[PDB]
Amino acid sequence: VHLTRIYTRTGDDGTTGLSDMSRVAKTDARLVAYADCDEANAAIGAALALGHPDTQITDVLRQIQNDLFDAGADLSTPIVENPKHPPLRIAQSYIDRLEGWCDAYNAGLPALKSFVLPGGSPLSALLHVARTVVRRAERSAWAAVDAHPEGVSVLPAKYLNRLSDLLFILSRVANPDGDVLWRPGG
Amino acid sequence: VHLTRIYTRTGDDGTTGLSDMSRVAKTDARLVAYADCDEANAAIGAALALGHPDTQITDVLRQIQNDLFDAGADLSTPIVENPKHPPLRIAQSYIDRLEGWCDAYNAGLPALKSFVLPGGSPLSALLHVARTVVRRAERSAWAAVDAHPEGVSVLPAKYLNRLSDLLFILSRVANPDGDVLWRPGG
Amino acid sequence: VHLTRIYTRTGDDGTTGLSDMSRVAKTDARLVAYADCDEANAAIGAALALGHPDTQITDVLRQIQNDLFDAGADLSTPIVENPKHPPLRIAQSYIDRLEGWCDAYNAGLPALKSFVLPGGSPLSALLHVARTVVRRAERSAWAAVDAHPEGVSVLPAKYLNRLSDLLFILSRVANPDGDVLWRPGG
Ligand code: B12
Ligand code: B12
Ligand code: B12
Ligand SMILES: [K+]
Ligand SMILES: [K+]
Ligand SMILES: [K+]
Ligand SMILES: [Mg+2]
Ligand SMILES: [Mg+2]
Ligand SMILES: [Mg+2]
Repeated sequence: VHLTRIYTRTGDDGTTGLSDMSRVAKTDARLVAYADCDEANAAIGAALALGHPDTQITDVLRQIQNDLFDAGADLSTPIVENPKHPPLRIAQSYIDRLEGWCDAYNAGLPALKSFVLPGGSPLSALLHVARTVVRRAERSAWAAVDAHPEGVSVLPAKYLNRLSDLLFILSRVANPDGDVLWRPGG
Repeated sequence: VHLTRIYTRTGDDGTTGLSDMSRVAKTDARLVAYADCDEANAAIGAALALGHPDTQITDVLRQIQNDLFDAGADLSTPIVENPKHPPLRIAQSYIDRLEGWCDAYNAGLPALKSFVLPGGSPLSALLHVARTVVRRAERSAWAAVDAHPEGVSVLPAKYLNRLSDLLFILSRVANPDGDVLWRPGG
Repeated sequence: VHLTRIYTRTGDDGTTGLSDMSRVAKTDARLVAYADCDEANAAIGAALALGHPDTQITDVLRQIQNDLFDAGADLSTPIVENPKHPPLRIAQSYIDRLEGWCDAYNAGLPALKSFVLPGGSPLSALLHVARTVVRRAERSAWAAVDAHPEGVSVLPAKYLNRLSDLLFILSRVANPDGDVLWRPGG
């Protein structure tokens, strides 16, 4: 990856390049998926810069941001038989880590009997924004799997699935005074 | 609604559950609609947490957040003849309330002869973000009606239609010094 | 453009109006494109209001916000043979200006050998959010071109293409102490 002049104009005809340099329409399901990972990465960035999380939560979120570029590398690289060089791929390893974090940060929390109205601390509010963008990215990743059941891995979608659960847990940790809950029809 | 362990892994195959436990693809038009309501709810949360609205506007926004979970409940519950239990549904009631708020908060504002360039106060800017996310949720709700003209109600989309108008009005109330306007081609 | 009562209820059946008053479904590709320009405009607004840019960047972003309504006017107005009045259209001039800003703001920056983890200053983070929303708007504009290769211009998409490159450059200028970089698989 070399970011130099940034604008190359090779996308001005509505096509763009996968990581193997093959050309796709800018509406291609695969591009949509890793573009949505990028949008999710930016949403986490806003939680970091405007929410001012403590060091431990900062460290978790920075690792997730790095994971999301691993997922984008995966989604942008077609799966091929016997590649010349090993591609970067999401592994179950990644999802186990998210689950370990889910359990650790959920341990100190009481169960909820309704949904949370997002808000409270700036950090909590921004983690809810990130949560919903990640969930949008997950849907796009499943759509890429549908379009390419052999060429696209399911593990990016699985990673994004578990990640939005972690972001919900972290949004609660970021409101130590408690959340306001939904009153159905009230 | 019980939120306990959060991650269940039952969505790791790209399917999820409606409120009646029936299974749908994670690209299903109905899921997209109430997921986008969730995304809109988070955007309002950001306006509350980073925009610091006064008490009365805070009360309006918290009621809208509650309404949006009512709309998500509606969209996630297929309409059936003679249900066992009365489902939670959006009613005209809800939209009449949004209209009453539109009229009250628009009363003190002069007419505009161009579009507003979003900005100014943090609250105004965040309300514009929420406004555009709500409009995206509205389009998804109409797409859900198209895919299920008998099983999905139109009132969620109608609520979202009127809601983005209210958020525009409130975004102006949140810039008492006035907004910067579009200069076509300038 | 006259903004008065705001809510008219003429969109309550899932249809809306183009600039020529012709009726389209609220899922129409053209509407999605200029609605996404609106969402991008709001994201820039948040960067202005919460990011506190200096005078030079403020002036650039306000011009871009104005451009995006020019782009929305273009996308909302079908191209016709010999129209009665000259329509507002994006022109190459707009993109040349974006390129001039890319070159000027990128001149003092070192090349990058990896991707940036969005974060740092609020301004940098919010410019990354805007960057990814603009890229989503670009995809929608290409989708509108595909649906209407004669009735929709390519210049809006081209403008949005170059614009996300500028927002990336400005996001780096807004982190003068440097960005955190992606470590593949680390
Ligand atoms: C897909 C892609 C992205 C996607 C997804 C990338 C991701 N990882 O999430 C996203 C949306 C993030 C994107 C964004 C941008 N991009 Co981009 N991107 C591309 C692209 C096509 C692939 C880059 C990539 O991810 N390579 C990573 C891997 C897949 O490739 P590789 O380095 O060869 O690694 C291989 C092996 O060595 C192995 N591997 C490598 N490391 C490791 C580690 C381990 C552990 C393992 C097991 C394997 C392994 O895996 C790979 C298999 O081939 C490149 C073009 C290119 N071919 O470089 C453009 C490219 C780098 N992007 C570009 C640009 C400008 C950008 C943006 C600035 C666009 C914008 N305005 O927003 C942003 C920057 C984002 C940021 N925050 O920094 C330009 C740079 C142009 C220039 N000269 O300046 C390029 C060249 C595209 C172009 N227009 O020509 N992009
Ligand atoms: C659709 C859905 C959502 C949607 C829409 C929900 C909405 N209301 O907007 C959204 C996207 C918001 C969502 C998000 C989340 N969800 Co959810 N959700 C579901 C689901 C399928 C339905 C929940 C619901 O809305 N119930 C409301 C109504 C429909 O339920 P009900 O009380 O039975 O209503 C009946 C009657 O009592 C009557 N009624 C009740 N009250 C009233 C009032 C009035 C006036 C009337 C007239 C009638 C009435 O109406 C119904 C009759 O048909 C459940 C699974 C399930 N089957 O319960 C998961 C579920 C609760 N969600 C789950 C989770 C994990 C989450 C998230 C944390 C996911 C994430 N990481 O983001 C977030 C949390 C959101 C938040 N801010 O708190 C999990 C919890 C797992 C666990 N044990 O911890 C579940 C169980 C799904 C699963 N994975 O198995 N979810
Ligand atoms: C498409 C559109 C939008 C789109 C795109 C607009 C854009 N420019 O980006 C977007 C999404 C931004 C939108 C947003 C909103 N909209 Co609107 N919009 C419309 C619409 C259809 C067109 C308005 C427009 O852009 N006119 C600009 C040009 C295309 O039209 P024109 O003035 O006739 O200009 C012509 C010529 O003179 C020439 N021209 C004009 N100037 C110049 C300059 C140069 C240099 C050149 C070369 C040519 C040129 O070009 C045109 C060719 O015919 C109108 C309905 C209508 N038909 O008027 C509603 C309308 C103005 N919108 C409306 C509303 C309510 C809104 C929102 C508040 C919705 C919401 N709740 O978010 C927001 C406000 C946004 C904001 N930040 O201020 C309502 C207002 C209702 C009322 N009485 O109050 C209307 C009337 C729609 C309706 N519901 O009936 N809208
Ligand atoms: K580029
Ligand atoms: K879950
Ligand atoms: K309206
Ligand atoms: Mg899930
Ligand atoms: Mg409307
Ligand atoms: Mg490009």
